[PDB]
Amino acid sequence: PKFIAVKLIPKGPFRDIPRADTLFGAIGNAISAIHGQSAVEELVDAFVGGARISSAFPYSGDTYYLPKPLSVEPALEGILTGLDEEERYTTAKRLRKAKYLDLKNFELALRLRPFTIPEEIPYARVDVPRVVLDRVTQDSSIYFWEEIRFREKSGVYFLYSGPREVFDGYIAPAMRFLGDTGIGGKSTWGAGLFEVEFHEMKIDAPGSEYSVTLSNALPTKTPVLWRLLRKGGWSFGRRKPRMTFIAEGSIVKNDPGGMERLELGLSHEVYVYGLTFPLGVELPEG
Amino acid sequence: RFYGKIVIKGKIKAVTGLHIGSQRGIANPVIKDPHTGLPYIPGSSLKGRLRSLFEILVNSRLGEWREKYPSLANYSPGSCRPDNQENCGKFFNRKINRGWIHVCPDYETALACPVCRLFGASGKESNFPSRIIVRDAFLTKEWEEKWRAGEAITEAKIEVGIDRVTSQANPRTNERVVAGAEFEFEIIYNVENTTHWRDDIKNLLTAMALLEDSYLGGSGSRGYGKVKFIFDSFEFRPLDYYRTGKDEDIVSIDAREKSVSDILSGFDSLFSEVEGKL
Amino acid sequence: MDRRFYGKIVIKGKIKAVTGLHIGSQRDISEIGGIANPVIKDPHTGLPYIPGSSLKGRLRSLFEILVNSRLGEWREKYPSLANYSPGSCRPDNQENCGKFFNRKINRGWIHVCPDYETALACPVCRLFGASGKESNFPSRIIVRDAFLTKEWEEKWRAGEAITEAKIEVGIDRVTSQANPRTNERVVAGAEFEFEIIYNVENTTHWRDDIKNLLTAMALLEDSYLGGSGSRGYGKVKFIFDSFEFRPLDYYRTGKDEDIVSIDAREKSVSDILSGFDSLFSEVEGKL
Amino acid sequence: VDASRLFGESPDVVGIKKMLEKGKQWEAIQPYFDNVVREAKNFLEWSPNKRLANAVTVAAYLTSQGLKTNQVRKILDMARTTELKVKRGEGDIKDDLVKMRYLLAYTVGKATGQSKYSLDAFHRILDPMLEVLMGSPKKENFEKFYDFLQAVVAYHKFFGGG
RNA sequence: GUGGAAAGGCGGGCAGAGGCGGUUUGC
RNA sequence: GCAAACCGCCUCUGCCCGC
Ligand SMILES: [Zn+2]
Ligand SMILES: [Zn+2]
Repeated sequence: PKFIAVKLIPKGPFRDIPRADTLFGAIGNAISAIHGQSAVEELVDAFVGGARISSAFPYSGDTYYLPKPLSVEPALEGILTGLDEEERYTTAKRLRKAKYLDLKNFELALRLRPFTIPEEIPYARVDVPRVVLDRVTQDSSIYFWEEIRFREKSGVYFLYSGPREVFDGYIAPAMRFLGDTGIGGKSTWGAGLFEVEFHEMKIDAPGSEYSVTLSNALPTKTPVLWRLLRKGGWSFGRRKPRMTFIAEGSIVKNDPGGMERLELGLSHEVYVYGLTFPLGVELPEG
Repeated sequence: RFYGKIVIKGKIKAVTGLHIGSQRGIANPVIKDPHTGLPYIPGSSLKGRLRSLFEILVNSRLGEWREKYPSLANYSPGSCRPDNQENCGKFFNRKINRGWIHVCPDYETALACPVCRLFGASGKESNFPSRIIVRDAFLTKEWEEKWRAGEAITEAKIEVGIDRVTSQANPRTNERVVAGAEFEFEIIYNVENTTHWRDDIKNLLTAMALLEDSYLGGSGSRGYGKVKFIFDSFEFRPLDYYRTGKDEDIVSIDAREKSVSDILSGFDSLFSEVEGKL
Repeated sequence: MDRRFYGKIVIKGKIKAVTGLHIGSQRDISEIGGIANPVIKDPHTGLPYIPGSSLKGRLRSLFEILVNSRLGEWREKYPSLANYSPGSCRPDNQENCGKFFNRKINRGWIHVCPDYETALACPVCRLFGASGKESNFPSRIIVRDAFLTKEWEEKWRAGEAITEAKIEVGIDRVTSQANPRTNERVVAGAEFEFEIIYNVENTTHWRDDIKNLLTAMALLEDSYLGGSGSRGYGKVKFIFDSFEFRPLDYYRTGKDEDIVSIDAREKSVSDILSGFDSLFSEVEGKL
Repeated sequence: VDASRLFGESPDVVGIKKMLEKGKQWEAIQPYFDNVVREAKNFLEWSPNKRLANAVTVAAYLTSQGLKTNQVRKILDMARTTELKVKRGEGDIKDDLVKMRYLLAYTVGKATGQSKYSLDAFHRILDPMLEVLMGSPKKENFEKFYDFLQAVVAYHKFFGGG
């Protein structure tokens, strides 16, 4: 279809690539600041009623990366029939360890075509050491801290399908609030800050009965081929319970997803994002 | 509640070699961006040095500030280091691993302390988030081009240790940034309350004014700091900016002003529209 | 325990190299043809300078030896010097004992007190600071790097020699055979703008920490700085511009409320001289 | 033998240092490469390793003579200061290249005795490049000069002079 | 309605000790 | 009548302690 690719040009390190549960909570806190409580309940009713956002994925200078579908591995020897077996084996193994794909190679793996993995990941996971200095005696106490450090042109982006009146009413004023506060991590050390641009992405996808999830799933029914993701965040200092999501690129069949509202002892109810972002996919026999 | 974000842009001038180590081919390397290889000043080495200077400033003025800032009445000047008991009567009340920091223990007290209202507090059942965001200062476009022109951006300096009797020399090397460099800093204050933000800006400029006469990181007492704040612009970014997106923020103009020609030289003048729109 | 802050006594001025100064570096930094044994240089401007490390350590070197001369005469005025006896830990390779030079840095013994409150009563380690396990007392002076003054910047533009090359030859006495080498040195008469910032922490003892910093300055104009000073190359002379005080109300207001002492025509032995109390009497009126 | 050792780009850095530690073989084959350096009158004649190829052939022929570096330091430090001016300080070395030509001319006007040939061959090489540098830019085409003049002195220490 | 909130990689350490730009004799 | 020879560096040190 036609999606609105919201790009996040970084201005420092991150803490992690944002997922969809920790983008929607950040969009929730951004709307309550500039609009209030009655619009956050309207935001949640817009996602359930209409289109929903996806997880964040890297890019590197007009090479929008997307997750590798899990639809390829039970086909991954039929994908590579026309190869000689001494190089076909190590191609098949590096094809499976791969996490992301290009915007073009994603459209091949949706059709069970031969595809190639990218050569380079647009970021690194460095471990910057900090220190805690005593105020009188200047005594040091090293702890370690890890980050995500992007390259010269690289960044991160997510996708939005939905009505345009919900986008420029809610998603677009929230992403400029979040350009000056963080997306997770030590935002007081300048981590989750960025500059936002809006573009247009178009993905060619085959119409089918199945679909891949470009965000966290929290499924209703049991999916087809999946990969478990287990995380629960924090909400105003309250520790969220861990929830079995499904990682991105996993395969569902006619599943809308669904958010779980939580209590956590706060004044307001906390919604946790688990709507899926379906793109059509072709499967083998299971 | 959110009202706007006072944004502070400018430059950091390393008048003397600045060293912020990493301890990982020079024997003591300054930290570097892993993709470019360029040095930078973190946002966390800048913030903990703005805070360590300001906490000793409050430590001397506990008695004189009992009635402008409450919850400085629960602190005695000094550390809790000898009697190993946290949140005691003395000021530097929280032990982290082996160091003692003033961190207020509750939300109800950190809204009154001048350090923790501006810089944040951890607490138990508290979690007071800070109001400033200190970004990582990177080299200015003029100094990334000197990296393109083949210059050296980080020298390597050799010291020595000499016996007081027999003059046995014992040297070591310390990489440090070439003096004269220009960084680009960014501090984004978060206007939560509309009443006490003048006291939070005037305390942040006091922490910077103490930083221009102390050092930034490194050896410092042997002359490795000597930093200088060169402000460019202050912007307000109102609440009406974030909803409708139209560009009507309030921008102060200070191209060449100091940290002391800005604190009271123009404080009634430069923030004239910001104090009017609130 | 109890670190406070009242202000920063700032000591500016100029350093006159009456005889030519040589603070050596090492070479090999993408440099090919040059004088052997070069003076260190600012890599951005190209000019020589004096490190704060070379000046804070040289003032520490002369003052620690001044205190080792009198360990029975300062101990009536400072505690914790009774822990130390005159000597070194060179005849017995043990770090902390009764000898006054106690830290083996790598091979050289330097008086650094091992604790906070031992160093809080030491006349050396409260002015220059100390390292330790669990105490780590930090310093109260910071000495910055001294570049050429603004008029000697302009003499470099005019083409005047800011350095020179002195050739010294060592002669074997029996065969009278020369073994020549060339030493770069800053030209005599050059002038460097320096900076010493004392950090006023305890208002009970700050007279002494200025009377001990001005003692080590007067010992340095009698001794030499850098170089091979037993063969000429030292002879530093301190030319003060202005003591200033910078009270705590300066950093909060921004008004010029500093108490500015004037010794624009005085000498380092004349500030310690009768008049110390005539010049710092308005600092005591502010505290 | 010496001409086959003295090949195109880096024919024998390890080999010529052993032969220069000789008389009749290097008085001819390096003379052709000294004439090859003078026939490359343009300083920008070598974007490749040929600046690194000429300077090995130069500093092997000069190491056969004396070439005290101490005599040349007035020129060598002068080349250091003019490159220091290019860092946003000045852009015209023409007022001081003439001094650097004169200091090159004063040095051979002093160097008399057995060390004439150690400065005559040194006089032969830099001056056709200093002819080009008179009417040239100074950020470019002087960048290639000063890097050539470093490699002459640098291999001269490796071949065992100074 | 953000796997979050708080957290200076730094405290101390002279690039230093020794060293006549010299002597010899001829082409 | 004025020089031309040799010597152009030698030899000791090089990150500790503290989380
Ligand atoms: Zn507090
Ligand atoms: Zn001591």
